[PDB]
Amino acid sequence: LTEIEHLVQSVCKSYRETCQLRLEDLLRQRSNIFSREEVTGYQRKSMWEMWERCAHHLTEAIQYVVEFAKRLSGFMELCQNDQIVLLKAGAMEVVLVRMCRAYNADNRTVFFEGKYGGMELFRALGCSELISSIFDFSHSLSALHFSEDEIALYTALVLINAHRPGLQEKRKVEQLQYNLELAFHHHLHKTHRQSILAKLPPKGKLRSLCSQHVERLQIFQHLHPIVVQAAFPPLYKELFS
Ligand SMILES: C[C@H](CCCC(C)(C)O)[C@H]1CC[C@H]2[C@@H]3CC=C4C[C@@H](O)CC[C@]4(C)[C@H]3CC[C@]12C
Ligand SMILES: Cc1cc2c(s1)c(-c1ccc(C(=O)O)cc1)nn2C(=O)c1c(Cl)cccc1Cl
Repeated sequence: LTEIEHLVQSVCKSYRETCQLRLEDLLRQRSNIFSREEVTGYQRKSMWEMWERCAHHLTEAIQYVVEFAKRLSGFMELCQNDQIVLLKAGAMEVVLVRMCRAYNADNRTVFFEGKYGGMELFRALGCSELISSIFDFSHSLSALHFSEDEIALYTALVLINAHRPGLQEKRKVEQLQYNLELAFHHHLHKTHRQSILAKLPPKGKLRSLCSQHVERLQIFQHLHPIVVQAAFPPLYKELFS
């Protein structure tokens, strides 16, 4: 078949092997919600304990996105500088997109440590405005009801972005980007789902939310640092250290 139909296939496979939580599991557990008492239990934890828990979960989620990127056709062929630039700009944007699969718009809950809970679970972090923004962004995306294949192709394009500042081989990121844009557009046409294009988040909004998120993470890491066994050291070193 066409290069483009094979690329649709390699991206969707990459996503399925690295999606971290299975959509069917997430959907099934929606009814499994934290009680008043369990919520109070989380709210009473120190900011230090809640940070340790949340940092760990976020680091693990980033590591699935790194593995996703490393399985995208052409990514490993980029110079290591460009692999770092794309993942440093993009990997947390992909996590915030992946969150919509684990988010229930009906009751504004997210799947966290085995059950669904609202943003007030995270009270002890003293991050309410930022956490509210992250929930609202997921609330936005949920209205699309992304298919597994749409989120695979969309999140590939979140990463493979030739406009990221600092790319050494910009022409080669463009070639990859053009093919992934064609794959996504082709797939939406084949599935009668072009309607989602007008509804995708403004790009500026994903960038500024995620930029705020990573700045807060870097402040917490500076105050109370957790240590990570880095899946991709060169990238980590430009984030931890
Ligand atoms: C919004 C809250 C709190 C963020 C706190 C802050 C601002 C200090 O980072 C975070 C904490 C843990 C996060 C989840 C961790 C892992 C996953 C799985 C991945 O497949 C999709 C995203 C998700 C559900 C994260 C969402 C954001 C969460 C709840
Ligand atoms: C754009 C990116 C943001 C971001 C990335 S990438 C990573 C990360 C993680 C692991 C690896 C690896 O190689 O295993 C590499 C990179 N952490 N991280 C954070 O914001 C972060 C998190 Cl999630 C938790 C605690 C502290 C911090 Cl600072």
